[PDB]
Amino acid sequence: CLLQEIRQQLNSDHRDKMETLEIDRGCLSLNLTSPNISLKVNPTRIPKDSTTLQQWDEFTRFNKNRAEAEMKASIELREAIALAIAQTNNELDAQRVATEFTFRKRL
Amino acid sequence: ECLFHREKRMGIDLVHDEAEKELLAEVDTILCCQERMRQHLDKANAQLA
Amino acid sequence: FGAKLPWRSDYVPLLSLPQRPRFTAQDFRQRG
Amino acid sequence: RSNVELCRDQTQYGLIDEVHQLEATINTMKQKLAQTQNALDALFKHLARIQADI
Amino acid sequence: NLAFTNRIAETVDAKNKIHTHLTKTLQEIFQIEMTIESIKKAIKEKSAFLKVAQTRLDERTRRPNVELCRDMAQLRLVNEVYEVDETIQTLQQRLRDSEDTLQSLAHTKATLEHDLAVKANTLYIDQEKCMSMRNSYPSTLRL
Amino acid sequence: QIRLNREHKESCEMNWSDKVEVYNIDDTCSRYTNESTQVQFYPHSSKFEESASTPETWAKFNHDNLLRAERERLASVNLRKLIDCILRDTAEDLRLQCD
Amino acid sequence: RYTPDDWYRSNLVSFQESNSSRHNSERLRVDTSRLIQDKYQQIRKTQAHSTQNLG
Amino acid sequence: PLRVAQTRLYQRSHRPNVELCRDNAQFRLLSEVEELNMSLRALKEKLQDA
Amino acid sequence: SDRSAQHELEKDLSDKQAALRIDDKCQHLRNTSEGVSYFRGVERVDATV
Repeated sequence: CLLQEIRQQLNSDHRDKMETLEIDRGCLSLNLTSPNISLKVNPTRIPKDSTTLQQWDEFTRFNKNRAEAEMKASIELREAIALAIAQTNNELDAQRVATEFTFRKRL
Repeated sequence: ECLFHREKRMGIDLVHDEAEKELLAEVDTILCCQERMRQHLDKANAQLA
Repeated sequence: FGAKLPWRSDYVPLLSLPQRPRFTAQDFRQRG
Repeated sequence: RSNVELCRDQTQYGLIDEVHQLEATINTMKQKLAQTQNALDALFKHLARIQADI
Repeated sequence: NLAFTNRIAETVDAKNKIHTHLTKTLQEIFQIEMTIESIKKAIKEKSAFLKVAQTRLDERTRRPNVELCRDMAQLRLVNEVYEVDETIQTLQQRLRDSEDTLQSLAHTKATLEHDLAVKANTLYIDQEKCMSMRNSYPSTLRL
Repeated sequence: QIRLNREHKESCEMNWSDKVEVYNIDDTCSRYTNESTQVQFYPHSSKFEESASTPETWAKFNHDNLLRAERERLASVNLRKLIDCILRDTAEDLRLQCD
Repeated sequence: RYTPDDWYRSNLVSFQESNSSRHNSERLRVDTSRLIQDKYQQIRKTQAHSTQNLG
Repeated sequence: PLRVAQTRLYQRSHRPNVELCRDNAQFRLLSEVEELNMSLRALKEKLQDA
Repeated sequence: SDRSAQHELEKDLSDKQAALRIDDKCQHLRNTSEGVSYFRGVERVDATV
């Protein structure tokens, strides 16, 4: 469950940033002598939320750290699975052999 | 009834199997025991006479 | 051909295959 | 390959040599088949002999 | 009975493995449809851009006597026209490729499902028929 | 036209390969005899009894492929002659205009 | 009426065929995706070039 | 010779994409298989009687 | 002889109901499901006897 939700939220982040990249490459692309240039209403406005750089850096790195931690956990669970299967089969085999021996004694 | 009841399988799986070979052997063993025991019945009855 | 590819636009939705080259962090040796 | 670009290369000779070597290998494998079959037939012969003896 | 057991065992193994492969195959098909509509939208908008490019080319032959010129505008315009034509041809070839792959996967899915049904029938029949009478202690009839 | 010709060439080449292998297989088969080797117990099975085709259908397969190749060759010849005549007429008319 | 050998062969054939199909589809996906964006970007570039000249 | 006929058929079972053509030969071969089978059974019965 | 007869009738009913399920899944043909697809080429087969 945890892994699926982490992957989906990373997906959202990725699409957002690539959209931004589209906008910015267009911004570099245009220039003067261009049909779209004109005067726009009071664009000197500062945005409302106006995210700053520290939140950028945190939101980026924090979640990838979560991801690598989950990767460690996955490795741990897989090795534990191996060990558990091994132990179960160990007890089954040893117990059955001992019981067969006792049966022979009785006979 | 087991042996000829198997054949209801369809498609790609009416394979000649070690199961079926063993079962036919089973039938033969049943019959041989049947025969020998009836014969010994006959012999005992003659002894009674 | 074999020539310079930019290994950049690399989210195939589900490439759970012997593919997706360069970094994978898959496991190297497996069960047997 | 068009006009003058058709060229006689070391690749051509290598491929031809591959083909000929390949026919030779084909023939030798068939010979091995022959001898193995002979051996199998002989062994079955002796098996039948032994069962009759038993 | 010993052999009958391992017969059932291998049947079960087959069941499990085939079910897994079915799941992941249908997953892949579900993704390929998305790719298909992607390419179709691309075709639409490239056609629209051909539309506008021609449009801009057309009118300029109306200009009067001397100011009419064979401008580098005309050069680049004709280049764009032809280039987008070959682009369209390549994309349509890719499209044909896609539908061919789809028919192949269709055969795959059909065959897998039919085999599933057959083997389920086999295991079913074998179990409730044989294990019904063949139980423990070979004395009493199964009337 | 070149494209179409090459495609049909490839297809017919394929089927000819097939016929060659099958013919050689049966040739290798036919030299068997009762006393000889290559003589074994292999059990019955339905793969031995499988059916895939029938003589007339196989014949019509081959016949269709042959006729396809024939038509494409005819078309190629026609286009060739047309191209030649166009070349000739072009040259002559430009000559007269220059004169 | 059938043979265990041939049953085993039939199974293996089926599964390997499935794998072949899947690999084909994946490797098609990759390069199709690639071609999409490269064509888009080159078209954008040409359009901008044109408008600049005529301005 | 039942073996040699059987191997005939076994090789016949190896044919590619379009070669398996149900024909006279396969039919006749099946017929001969059945025939020699019944012959063998009859002969074994006569052996037991002797 | 009785047993032979019962076996034949059993075989017949088995294959018949198999076809029955196939054809009910068939008649469940109402539009808008996923299994419908393209595999064109089913208009030449000497299939059914």
